Amino acid sequence: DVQLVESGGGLVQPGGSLRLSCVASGFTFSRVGMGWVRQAPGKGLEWVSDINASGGTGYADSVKGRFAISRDNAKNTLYLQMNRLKPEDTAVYYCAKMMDTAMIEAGIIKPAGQGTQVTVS
Repeated sequence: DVQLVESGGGLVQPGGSLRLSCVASGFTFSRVGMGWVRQAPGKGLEWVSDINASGGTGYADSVKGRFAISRDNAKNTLYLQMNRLKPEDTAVYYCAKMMDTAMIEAGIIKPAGQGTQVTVS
């Protein structure tokens, strides 16, 4: 099977915390740069965070210092630790290969997975 499968969303209060996961299947995970994007109501898809195969990371300006991306290669799993959550973070979050993120933002392709919903209210 070839899939990206997100879980871990939920409904938290402002200031709260969630950890999202994505389990990847169908390819050698450790050598691929992975990331997260999100889609807020009425908006397009937008980058959240990247982690390259070497463990270098990047974050959208609006989440820096609050979110932390990590990966467990032995479990084919990507994580996004969300702390200090804000109402503006409400969105469906999706996992992607890093090389797919710009095409997803542009609407050229869609996320592979069904995503997971985060509501901050």
